[PDB]
Amino acid sequence: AEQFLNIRSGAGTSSAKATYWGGEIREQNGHSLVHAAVVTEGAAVGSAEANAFSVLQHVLGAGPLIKRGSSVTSKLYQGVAKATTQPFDASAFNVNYSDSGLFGFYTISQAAHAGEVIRAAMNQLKAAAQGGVTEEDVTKAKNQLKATYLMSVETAQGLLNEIGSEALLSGTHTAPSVVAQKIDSVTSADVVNAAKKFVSGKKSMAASGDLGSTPFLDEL
Amino acid sequence: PGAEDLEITKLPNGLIIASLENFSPASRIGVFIKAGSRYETTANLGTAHLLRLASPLTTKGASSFRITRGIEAVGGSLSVYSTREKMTYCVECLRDHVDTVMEYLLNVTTAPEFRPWEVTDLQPQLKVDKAVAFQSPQVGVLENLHAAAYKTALANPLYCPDYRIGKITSEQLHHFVQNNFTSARMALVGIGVKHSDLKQVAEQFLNIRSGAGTSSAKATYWGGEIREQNGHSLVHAAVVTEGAAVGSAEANAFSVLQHVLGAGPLIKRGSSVTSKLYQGVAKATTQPFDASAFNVNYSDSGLFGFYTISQAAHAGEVIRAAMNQLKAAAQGGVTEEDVTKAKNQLKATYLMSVETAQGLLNEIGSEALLSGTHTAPSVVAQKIDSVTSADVVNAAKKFVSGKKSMAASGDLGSTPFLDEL
Amino acid sequence: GRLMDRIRKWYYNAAGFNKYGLMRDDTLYEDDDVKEALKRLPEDLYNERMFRIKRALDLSLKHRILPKEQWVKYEEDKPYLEPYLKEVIRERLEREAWNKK
Amino acid sequence: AATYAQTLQNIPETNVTTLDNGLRVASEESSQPTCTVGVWIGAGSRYENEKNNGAGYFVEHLAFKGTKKRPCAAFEKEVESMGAHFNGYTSREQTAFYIKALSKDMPKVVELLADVVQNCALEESQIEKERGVILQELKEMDNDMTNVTFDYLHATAFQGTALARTVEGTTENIKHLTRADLASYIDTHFKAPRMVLAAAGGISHKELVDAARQHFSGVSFTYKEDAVPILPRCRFTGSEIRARDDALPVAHVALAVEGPGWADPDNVVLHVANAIIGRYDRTFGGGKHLSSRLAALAVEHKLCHSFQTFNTSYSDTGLFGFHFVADPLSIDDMMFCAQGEWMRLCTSTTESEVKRAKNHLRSAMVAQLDGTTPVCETIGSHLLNYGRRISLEEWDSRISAVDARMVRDVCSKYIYDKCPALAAVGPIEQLLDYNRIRSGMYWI
Repeated sequence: AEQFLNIRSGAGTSSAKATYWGGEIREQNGHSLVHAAVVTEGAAVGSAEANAFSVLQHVLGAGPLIKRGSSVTSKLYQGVAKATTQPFDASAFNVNYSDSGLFGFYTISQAAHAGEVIRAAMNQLKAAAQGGVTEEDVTKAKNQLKATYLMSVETAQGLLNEIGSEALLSGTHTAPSVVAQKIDSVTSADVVNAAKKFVSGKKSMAASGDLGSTPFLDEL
Repeated sequence: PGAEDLEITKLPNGLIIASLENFSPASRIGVFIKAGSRYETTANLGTAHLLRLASPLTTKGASSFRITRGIEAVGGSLSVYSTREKMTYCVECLRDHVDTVMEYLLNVTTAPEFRPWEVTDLQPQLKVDKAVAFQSPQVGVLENLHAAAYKTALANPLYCPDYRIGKITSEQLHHFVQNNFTSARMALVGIGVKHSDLKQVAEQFLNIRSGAGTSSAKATYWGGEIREQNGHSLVHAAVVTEGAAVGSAEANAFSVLQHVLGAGPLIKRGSSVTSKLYQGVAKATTQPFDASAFNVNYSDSGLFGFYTISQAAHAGEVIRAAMNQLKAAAQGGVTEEDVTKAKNQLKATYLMSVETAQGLLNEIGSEALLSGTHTAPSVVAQKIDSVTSADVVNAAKKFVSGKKSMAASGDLGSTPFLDEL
Repeated sequence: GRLMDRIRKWYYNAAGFNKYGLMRDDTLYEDDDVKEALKRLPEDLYNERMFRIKRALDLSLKHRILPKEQWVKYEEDKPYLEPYLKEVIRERLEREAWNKK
Repeated sequence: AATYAQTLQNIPETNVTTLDNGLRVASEESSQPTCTVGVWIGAGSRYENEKNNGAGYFVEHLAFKGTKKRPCAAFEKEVESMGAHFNGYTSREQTAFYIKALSKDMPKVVELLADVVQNCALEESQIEKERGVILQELKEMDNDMTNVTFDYLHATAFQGTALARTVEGTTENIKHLTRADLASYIDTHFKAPRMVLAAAGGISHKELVDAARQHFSGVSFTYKEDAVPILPRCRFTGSEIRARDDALPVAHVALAVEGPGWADPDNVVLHVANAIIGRYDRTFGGGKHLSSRLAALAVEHKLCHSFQTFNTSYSDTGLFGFHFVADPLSIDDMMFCAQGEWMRLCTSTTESEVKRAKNHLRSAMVAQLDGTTPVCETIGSHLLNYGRRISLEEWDSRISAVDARMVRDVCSKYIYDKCPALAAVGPIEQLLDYNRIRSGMYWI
């Protein structure tokens, strides 16, 4: 590193502060499958308010753990299942950026049952923004997150990526037990609150498929 | 000699006929219909567009061949013009060749065969006809505008979307024709002919009869903004709001607020002083540009606002300036005279619009279709000047108050977002 | 007459292209008209005619035929192309005559 | 009901009366409430010399930036506020400034026209602005292949003469023309004997002819003032100019022979001929069934994006040819088929073709009188060029006179074995050799 690297010192260009628009882009393309993503400002990288969503994420359900299985530990999935009839998928979307972040759900559904799916996906986010979170749901999620995190580092790629990201956006390596203490130290409230920040904030949606029966952000 | 009338019979089935002899050495017949992208569904998008190009395909009576060689044999023409809600199949020709050029007009609009192959061979053409059109950015922002300003019917593009090129069926066509080209939605206008004949024709031959078929879905209003970053040194912007409807009482108000803000230069390479919008924007920017009053009147809705072509850098100052100049007019910033000057420019423009055999036939038509009557030229005059200095200032308000929906395409880098105006 | 209506069935069996599973229209020499015609056939009818021929060719190369059971029967033979072919010819005769005018 | 035969007569005749200063007044009175009137000056780039090339255009630009009797703001304001449309132009042999207004303002309009031609302000400050403006238009027009092509056509067709000049002029001339030359140009060319006040719409020849008398003042003393100067003839030269840029998307090719000039009756036949070959572009719906053979092949072989026949006429000369736009790799077949058709004209035209060509030309001529402006344009030009006005009834006779045999003899006369002028722009590598093209000028 030392006796070899040359482009030197400085911060050079400074990324422009990320503003928030809150608009909705729609793409009519004919696909039998409508994809939709309705989100709102999430938490920034580092923001203690992040450990909250990460959990609210796993509480709403984020990415099946049983091959070809239904996710019961997934409220979002489970709720949407009651609402629609035909095949689909819906999950908790979470992005953590330097000075910002995104959070919400994402639904793949048949073009016809897009309305009922995205709607159901919503109520199921509001119903959770209103103490609809068991002290246990927070308990189950807290593990799934600790688990997922840990398995992510079995991959030489995953490990190197962890060690890296930190040494870059910080300059330190947060021990594995510290991140644990940080994750479970999330109140049943923090979660329900995160859920609120969603229902309250200005949403910005994005959908691409035969949007014919898909709803507009101002209809949710 | 030569001069008088404009008959307008209204046959059994609800079909209309609007004749006017003006002894021009040439006739110009046309079939106006209530059709268009407005009746399209996610399911058959673009089917309207194609139908427009499909005019020359074989009909039950005339072959793709005879239709062209036939109309050409007599120095005649044939074309289809259409909005999102109206379609017009008109043909021109010397007087003595009306009956001849008619056979095809009749055939093309009532008796199409839409043969699979002919159709399939044609379809790739949408790829082209559409590419020549999009050459003018002017048409790019307008397609997207209607999209962001609506949720249906009118929000539908005038040019078949890309994915649907080649996926339209001979069915989709027929059905679209069976459902929308029905006697009560059609009018057989026509200049340079005697009403008696145009009538005789319409009767014994027009066999598609009565109906209303598909009903256009009520046009909701979205109020969204679509932006297209494309690198162009020129940014086009159109910020509008719900406007007036066809014939709306409120209508003419905007038409005038339009001419008060300025709408389309009258002096070659000249500055428009009688154009507040132009003049105001001129003070705000430095480099070349253009800005005007945008006005659309649709069956159950309408659009209204400004449109600005400016350099990418001076896009901010241009669109902003274009705004204040709309607000400052929404607040009694309209002289009793500005209303006076506009009232004329509108009367003038209207009148000159009908010197063109195409323009006249389009006037006589539009009425005989969305009404069934011909509003005398002095009636429309009395209607236009009977617009108060207030009506205008109010229209201006409805804009500043309503929910806007913008549409811009160019190097939008320095262009502002609807929520920044 | 109902006479050569006995003859045709004969000649039909005489020619014996059914022994290959070919329809009558499958054997037409592909002149210009026939060519346009085939281009108008519906995707399916065309693929069916395609396989039918490729089958007959593989037979001719092998020097065999279809077992009696599979032979096309005089009255079950589908004249799928003739309708189109007649049109192609009509259109042409039209154009042809018109260009002399 | 009333036939074409008659509608051609019930058309109001065109009144023409000259004034003591040479100026001519003419008009076709109609029922129309609205109308158009303007002055069609017999001045152009042809009249410009090599040092003042472009004045007539620099002038066309200052004609609306105010007069002496009323500066810019006022002038513009005054026009807009009455809903009148003031426009105009300037070609090689013809400039024109006309106004579109309500038949009412007819006389206040004439005053305006007059004030523009006779008293153009020519504000020293407005000139420095129109300079950068023209310079801009030159750079924008430089990207319009069709133009860059016809100018190049002329540039070589009439090489070494006046007609070989662009209407906009050189870059140096734009950068240096003086308040003087501009002034001079106007005083030298915008004169009554060389002007025509044409009116079309709901107007009374009388009222009109009077307004002229009133504002088209100033009487000529010497004889040199009422002398319509004859122009030194422009020599045609079979040659070619090839502007190659393989970086352009499509190529442009324009080929032509020398034309007779306004006067010659043949121009009629020539047009009938051009109607037989017609024109085409990728959006013609007739496609492969179009009557024009060249358009047909153009479709059958995808020869060109578009093509057009043209019969540009001039006082004492003209250009007769065609222009097509095509992909780099079909230039050759296209030109080949095109020339072929020309040869097909001098040798085997059928009555069938002419019969149709005539009907197209008839509808074509009628189509040029679809409004007050177009009718006014025809009057303004007819007088100026033909020495009076030619009614649609007259034309139609001259057109019904043409038969195949006539077309062949006329085309042979002007096309067969002539050495043409050629202008090629773009990725023109495939089109080649003047020699080869020259040999395409003969044998069926």
